[PDB]
Amino acid sequence: TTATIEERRAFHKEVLDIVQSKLANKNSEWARPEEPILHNLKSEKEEPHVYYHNNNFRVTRQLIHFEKTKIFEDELDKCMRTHGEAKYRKCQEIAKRFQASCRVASNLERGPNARKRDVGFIYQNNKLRELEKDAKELGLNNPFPPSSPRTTIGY
Amino acid sequence: SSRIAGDTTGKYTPNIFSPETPMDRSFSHVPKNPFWEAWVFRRDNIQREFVWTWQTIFDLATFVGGLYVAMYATASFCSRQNDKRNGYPERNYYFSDSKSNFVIPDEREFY
Amino acid sequence: MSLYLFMLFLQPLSLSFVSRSFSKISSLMMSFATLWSAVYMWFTSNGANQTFYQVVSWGSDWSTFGVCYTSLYISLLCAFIFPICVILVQGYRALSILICIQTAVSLSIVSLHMLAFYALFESSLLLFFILIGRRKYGSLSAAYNISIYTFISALGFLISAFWLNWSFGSVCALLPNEEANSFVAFGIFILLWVKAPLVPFHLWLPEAHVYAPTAGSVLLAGVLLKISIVGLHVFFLPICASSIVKAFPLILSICLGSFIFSSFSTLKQIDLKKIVAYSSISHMAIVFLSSATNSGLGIQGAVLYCIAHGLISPGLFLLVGILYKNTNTKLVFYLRGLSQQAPVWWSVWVFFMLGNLAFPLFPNFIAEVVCLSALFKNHELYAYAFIFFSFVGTVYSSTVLGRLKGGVSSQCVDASRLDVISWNPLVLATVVTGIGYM
Amino acid sequence: TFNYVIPYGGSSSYTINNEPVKAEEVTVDFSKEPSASSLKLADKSDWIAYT
Amino acid sequence: AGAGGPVKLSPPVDKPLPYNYDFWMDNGIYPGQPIYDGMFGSMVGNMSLEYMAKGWLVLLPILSAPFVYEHCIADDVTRNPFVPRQYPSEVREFLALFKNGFVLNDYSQPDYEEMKRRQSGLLTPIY
Amino acid sequence: MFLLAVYFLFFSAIANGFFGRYLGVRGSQLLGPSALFLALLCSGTIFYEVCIQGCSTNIKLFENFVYSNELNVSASFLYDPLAATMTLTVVWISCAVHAYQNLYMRGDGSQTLFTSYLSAFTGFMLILVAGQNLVMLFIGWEGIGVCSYLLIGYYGSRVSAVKSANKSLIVNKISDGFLLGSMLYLWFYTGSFSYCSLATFQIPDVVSILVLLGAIGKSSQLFFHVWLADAMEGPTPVSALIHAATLVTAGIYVLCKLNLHSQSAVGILGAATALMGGLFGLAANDLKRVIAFSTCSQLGYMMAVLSTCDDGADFAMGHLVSHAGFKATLFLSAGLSIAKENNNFLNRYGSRQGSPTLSFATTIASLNLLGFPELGGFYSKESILNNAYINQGVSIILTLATFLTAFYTSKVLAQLYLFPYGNGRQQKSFDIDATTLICFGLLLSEMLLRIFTGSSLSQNMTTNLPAHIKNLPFWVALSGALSGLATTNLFSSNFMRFFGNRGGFDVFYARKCSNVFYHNAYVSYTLLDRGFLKLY
Ligand SMILES: CCCCCCCCCCCCCCCCCC(=O)OC[C@H](COP(=O)([O-])OCC(O)COP(=O)([O-])OC[C@@H](COC(=O)CCCCCCCCCCCCCCCCC)OC(=O)CCCCCCCCCCCCCCCCC)OC(=O)CCCCCCCCCCCCCCCCC
Ligand SMILES: CCCCCCCCCCCCCCCCCC(=O)O[C@@H](COC(=O)CCCCCCCCCCCCCCC)COP(=O)(O)OCC[N+](C)(C)C
Ligand SMILES: CCCCCCCCCCCCCCCCCC(=O)O[C@@H](COC(=O)CCCCCCCCCCCCCCC)COP(=O)(O)OCC[N+](C)(C)C
Ligand SMILES: CCCCCCCCCCCCCCCCCCCC(=O)O[C@H](COC(=O)CCCCCCCCCCCCCC)COP(=O)(O)OCCN
Ligand SMILES: CCCCCCCCCCCCCCCCCCCC(=O)O[C@H](COC(=O)CCCCCCCCCCCCCC)COP(=O)(O)OCCN
Ligand SMILES: CCCCCCCCCCCCCCCCCCCC(=O)O[C@H](COC(=O)CCCCCCCCCCCCCC)COP(=O)(O)OCCN
Ligand SMILES: CCCCCCCCCCCCCCCCCCCC(=O)O[C@H](COC(=O)CCCCCCCCCCCCCC)COP(=O)(O)OCCN
Repeated sequence: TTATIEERRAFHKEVLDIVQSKLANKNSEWARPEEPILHNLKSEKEEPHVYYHNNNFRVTRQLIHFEKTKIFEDELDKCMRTHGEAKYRKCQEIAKRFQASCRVASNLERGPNARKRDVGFIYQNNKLRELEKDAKELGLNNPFPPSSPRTTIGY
Repeated sequence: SSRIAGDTTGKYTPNIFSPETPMDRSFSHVPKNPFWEAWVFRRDNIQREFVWTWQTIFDLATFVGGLYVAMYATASFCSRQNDKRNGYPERNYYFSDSKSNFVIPDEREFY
Repeated sequence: MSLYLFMLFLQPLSLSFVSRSFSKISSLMMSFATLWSAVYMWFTSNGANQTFYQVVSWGSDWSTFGVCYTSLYISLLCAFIFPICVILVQGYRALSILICIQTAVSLSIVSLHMLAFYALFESSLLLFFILIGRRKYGSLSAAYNISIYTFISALGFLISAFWLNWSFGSVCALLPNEEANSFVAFGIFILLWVKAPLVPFHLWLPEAHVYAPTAGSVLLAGVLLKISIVGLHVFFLPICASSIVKAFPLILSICLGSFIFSSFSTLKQIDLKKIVAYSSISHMAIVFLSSATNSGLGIQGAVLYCIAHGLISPGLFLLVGILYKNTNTKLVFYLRGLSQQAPVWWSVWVFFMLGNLAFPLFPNFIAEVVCLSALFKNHELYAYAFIFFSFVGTVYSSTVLGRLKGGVSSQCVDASRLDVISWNPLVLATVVTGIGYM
Repeated sequence: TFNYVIPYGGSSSYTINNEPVKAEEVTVDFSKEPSASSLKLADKSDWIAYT
Repeated sequence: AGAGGPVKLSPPVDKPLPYNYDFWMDNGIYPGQPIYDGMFGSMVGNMSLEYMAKGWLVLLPILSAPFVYEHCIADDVTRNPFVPRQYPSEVREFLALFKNGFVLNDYSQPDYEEMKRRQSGLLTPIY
Repeated sequence: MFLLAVYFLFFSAIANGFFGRYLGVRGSQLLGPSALFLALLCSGTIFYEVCIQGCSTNIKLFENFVYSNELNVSASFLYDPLAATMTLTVVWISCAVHAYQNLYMRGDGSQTLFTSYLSAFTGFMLILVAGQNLVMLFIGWEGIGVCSYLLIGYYGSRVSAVKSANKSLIVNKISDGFLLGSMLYLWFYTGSFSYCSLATFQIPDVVSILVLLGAIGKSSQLFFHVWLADAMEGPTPVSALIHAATLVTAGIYVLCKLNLHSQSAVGILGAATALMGGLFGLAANDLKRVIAFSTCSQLGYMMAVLSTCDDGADFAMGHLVSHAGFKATLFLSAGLSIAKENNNFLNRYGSRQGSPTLSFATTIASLNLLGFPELGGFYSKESILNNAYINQGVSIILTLATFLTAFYTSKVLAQLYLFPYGNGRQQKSFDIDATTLICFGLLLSEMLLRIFTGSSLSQNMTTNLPAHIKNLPFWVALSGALSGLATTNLFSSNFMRFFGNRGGFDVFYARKCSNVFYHNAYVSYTLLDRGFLKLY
């Protein structure tokens, strides 16, 4: 994928038009965008308007994710408190969903140096499954535990 | 031999000429000690007794350099593990000689 | 924003026209007005504007000022802590110097231009040379140390700013620029390395704090160290992220080494002010490392911990100043029986020392938790290293408290009405932040 | 970014490349290239000659 | 009388102080103490570190002898004369999941090898 | 209703320690015990509602206590069966200690501050026990740590008391650091701090080791037991609270609340701590020290039982609750003996006319410690010893610890009462008010109720053991008690000396660890910042 200077300047002109259309009507939610500005730029920093708008969209999304995770945690805690000793069987699904939400929130914007948050040990379990499959098929002896059905309340 | 300097009513005056010593803030100062003062001076001015000896070089290198080396080695190991964990290509670090240009993961790209 | 900047420019201006006898009263009223204007700036800052809450320009790129999350917290902290410094200082000369230093520092935080940032922060260079080197209670050595360290670091930052202004054509933060150059990154970094004390460039701080007046020490620890985090968030991470990621093993080595060596050095201290200064150096390392991780958890944690330090260190420096006024000594060996002799000073001292040790009901706990979580997000070993070595702070603090707590003393050295008035805002703010209103 | 929610800086695609565009239509260079003397002295091939 | 008892005051320093005088804790009462008792000066009971080490050398083998047998010499089959508690299949499968459980040592079970490998799990998180 | 208990204790703390000038010494002697009585009524209601009738309740005070990005924790209280049982025991012991302090601390200048610290200490213990998330537990853990620092070092003009407090603080810092690391591991890989979602079937060894290292601090296990013996510098009411419930129990509570422990480690560490503590208590000549070593031994038994079986957590908590009553009684009686005789040494005690209530309470507490059949201590200890038979190593060590426990306990009982008078012919007296009698009535009531109500559901469940193996703990206890009455010599002078020096853990720390710490500080400062890098 290569971007010619003609295409780059064309996109720049289109971006300016998008800014002009946004400027025409006042919006109190200008910095809480519901949709990103789609682009094929090598670096987002090239188009400043796209960079700022998309950053504001990403912040909005992350805030929403954090609140969704809090909601998921509240339903998991209520479910756990209602069932009693049947919590392990009945709250597997809610827990699975909560852990998925935690991963989505943490992983989306972890940062340049941060590792992926393995909520539920899904990645570790997957790695152990691959290692087992390889050892068994190649006749090797695995020095690691075999993959587990359940490693956490959900995942 | 003593008198109350402070006046709550606000009519405070310093009787500089009073025979009796005012009970001012100086009343509660702690008496210093000739030997403690010299200890304080020696402790602060400890650069004067510094001498470059093999024992000094050994101790400095072993604890300061040794800790710095251990810390760098641990950080490098953790970076290598994270790169393997994340699935990112070996990153071009400053002192690492890597024939790869990877530094910052692309947010759009799926690793 | 405009009201805050105007009040900031009025505070140095007011001194020129005062009666020379009303100076202290006018300065206090101006400081409170600046605090109220900062509250107004907070009120007029909508969270809906996610990137920058407010930006104002007065005709040039240099006069571009704006407030962000880091800027807002630091500016509110400076306005909150300045009245205490004002009341603690007496004399027109001292007031003039302090008010000029404060105006320069407060203008630096909100500046969005690197060259303007440099112009405003380094204006208060001679004033610190003169303040730390005052006739009877000052040391020329400390003044020379702080001045030379600041000049060399800021000159490197200036060279990097000049290259960025030449290459990109602008040095304003609001214009998105990225650089992969390592020389320019190092130039910007060296300022942060020196200003926020990091081993081995931390020697200037303890000397300055010990030989500075209590108002000066309070201002220095409270906000001058924080100016590094504003430069990092506003002038380093946006442009030189690639170099922070490239050098992360080295950054981590230097930050952890600073934390360890500073903690060990605090153990050999016999002066209360030096103990508080070395505690600050140790605390700065976590903030620096957390911000360098370039994660949401790290930037928020670093700013929060900075506020907690900017609320806990001024308290300890204020109590130390009060004790020194009462006794004319800072040697822990001479100070004994303070529990029995000063039950009210002792209670506040113990409370602030507990805050410095990051106990749960203090802001330091929440801040530390967030910073440690950010480190754990990077690597588990990174967090573990910092968590384990925290015991060294406990050993020195416990030894100091134990030496001060008991013994035989023949002098009643307790705080007056003025001293309690000066710490009450700091106590209330500490409590409020501790309960979670961060 | 100047926010506390997302990492600062940005990311550039490694796959996508931008074709180089000349700084100007015509390039006039006032910087002379290294002399043959400089290259001769810099040649470290034979240690004795270099020394 | 708990309160108001006589005390002896430590004499004021009258000679040049040693550089490492911070190792001594003196509150003004006569018996000052080291920062850590036993670091220097009189040792309690006149027992050196060498004496304590020789004692621990004599004691350690006798204390470790019970533990070494069962943990190392003994095996799952021979440790106890019975098998671990037997549970219904639904209960047993869930209980086997716990690494710190007691049902993983059931040799009679056809899943013994997997359970044993589960018990000797990972030292650190892989991710 | 559930919140009320914590409110009453924190109110009593604020009132006595901030408004003591108005309330007075008598005002603290009223507000303290009154608040503790009200908290006992609330704790009893909580115990009946949750434990007996299986009704757990969650009270969320406020949300978003910490809200940085994904990390979110709330101040919430979940009263589960473990929380109710511990709340009840803690409040009962604290109410007794508050009643005791009215007469014991009359001769102390700050009785208002002492009462304030005792009530804040009890409040932080109830926060730790009732927390629904790991952060609330940490808040309680640190609060008890700080209150212990402020209470052990209450006598500031004694260098020993300040050093004992510094020791406690440092050891507890190392432990809470390991706990913070474990909580970070658990938050990262499970997504939450709440115990409901915290559940993980398989945990990496690192988290288990970190959890154990964190727990061994408060529950003074081997290598971390140095602070407990030193904590004797503080006033007697402090020692009763810390040893019986507030501090030693927290580690066990943490291990039982989150079952991340490893069977191999807990069993060996526990059995070792039981034996070492009993041996250390054999050499000890201070009354208060012997009861501390006894606490260490019992903690060893509770830690060891977790390894034996699945019900080990229930057995441990049952022993913990049974132990708190008798151990508190032993400390309060020891304090009264010291106060009446002005002596701390076992050699100078002897038979002397006293109060029937105190002598009986001491005898019954000692019998519970010893293991006398048909007593609360007996059932809770036999439940452990009988179930530990499967682990051959743990069982042998625990039986030997039972022997040593019986020997020192019997020796102490003989020395305090049966032995002829050993103090001097001087006028000494401590008159006991009705408040002290109420305190001993409360302790005896707890001891009696424990027999009727029991400690664990599985307490009387059959352990399928031969009769000779089931009744051996009794024979070993009797043999030790008989040997202790005869005051016979068991070990050579070399070992008696070794045990008197507590194994030389502190001599090792001073000669090597402290010297290394201060050499690192010397290199860091004198050689470097103020040497190489300092201008002439
Ligand atoms: C229109 C309607 C009217 C409304 C009003 C609006 C008008 C607007 C502005 C008008 C206000 C009047 C301006 C004041 C002029 C004189 C001020 C002065 O002499 O200072 C001391 C003077 C105190 O006099 P004094 O106590 O009677 O004794 C002095 C004796 O003469 C000698 O005493 P000494 O020998 O013992 O010296 C001891 C010395 C100790 O020795 C030192 O420390 C020397 C250090 C060298 C300079 C300090 C370097 C750092 C200064 C940083 C600048 C401070 C602001 C920080 C903000 C950052 C800006 C980038 O300590 C001091 O002097 C004070 C210490 C701090 C003051 C330094 C700040 C002054 C900078 C330059 C002054 C302007 C002079 C211009 C001359 C004009 C014709 C000659 O005035 C003050 O009250 C404090 C300073 C007020 C500063 C405001 C001045 C603006 C300078 C900021 C630069 C920004 C550009 C200018 C634009 C301003 C707005 C357009
Ligand atoms: C010189 C001093 C002399 C005077 C002493 C003053 C005495 C102070 C009394 C101590 C106060 C104890 C109360 C602690 C709770 C703090 C109150 C609080 O924060 O108000 C909460 C409301 O919550 C409550 O009211 C809590 C109930 C308080 C009393 C309930 C039981 C009292 C027992 C104390 C145990 C509290 C344990 C909490 C540990 C964290 C605000 O509600 P939100 O809108 O959700 O605020 C947002 C949350 N956040 C702060 C994080 C931003
Ligand atoms: C969590 C929800 C509710 C929170 C309530 C907490 C309980 C009360 C907290 C009150 C304020 C907390 C800190 C008070 C200031 C710290 C100083 C202090 O506690 O004691 C002072 C003085 O005490 C006071 O004047 C104020 C104390 C009033 C209430 C204190 C209750 C215990 C403090 C709770 C610990 C704080 C928790 C922080 C970490 C979780 C010094 O005492 P000593 O060093 O022992 O010397 C006294 C003299 N003598 C030698 C004879 C012993
Ligand atoms: C003149 C100035 C200096 C002179 C004196 C210097 C003497 C110091 C020399 C030894 C210092 C400690 C040893 C660390 C470096 C050892 C060799 C470096 C090579 C290396 O990276 O090997 C790694 C060492 O293990 C590691 O990753 C680190 C293990 C040791 C760290 C923990 C030890 C102490 C812990 C204290 C806390 C410090 C760290 C806190 C985070 C493991 O090899 P690899 O698998 O990574 O392959 C990577 C390819 N070589
Ligand atoms: C292509 C070039 C090749 C390299 C060639 C290098 C040649 C030299 C380069 C050195 C440049 C550094 C400038 C600082 C010199 C050290 C300070 C002078 C020492 C001194 O005695 O100053 C006294 C007080 O200074 C103090 O108290 C300050 C203490 C020391 C200051 C620490 C320096 C700042 C940090 C150093 C590096 C930081 C980052 C580096 C990127 C004042 O003396 P006086 O007024 O009484 O005069 C009377 C005459 N004796
Ligand atoms: C020895 C440990 C290093 C100490 C530093 C520890 C932590 C500092 C990290 C700061 C973070 C950002 C700074 C970016 C790079 C600075 C140092 C990185 C390490 C380094 O030196 O890498 C070098 C490249 O950097 C460079 O080429 C530039 C080096 C810095 C220049 C020094 C002074 C510059 C001052 C200029 C003022 C402003 C100028 C603006 C025009 C060579 O590494 P390599 O890639 O060649 O690997 C070949 C090895 N086999
Ligand atoms: C049941 C679980 C186990 C609980 C505790 C078990 C501890 C067992 C470790 C001791 C057994 C092996 C000891 C090493 C062999 C040494 C034999 C003689 C010792 C000797 O000659 O030098 C000593 C070295 O100290 C030493 O011996 C220190 C080495 C100890 C290694 C660190 C282990 C932690 C020890 C904690 C408690 C042990 C207390 C007594 C060691 C005294 O040296 P010096 O001071 O006279 O030298 C002069 C100062 N220039």
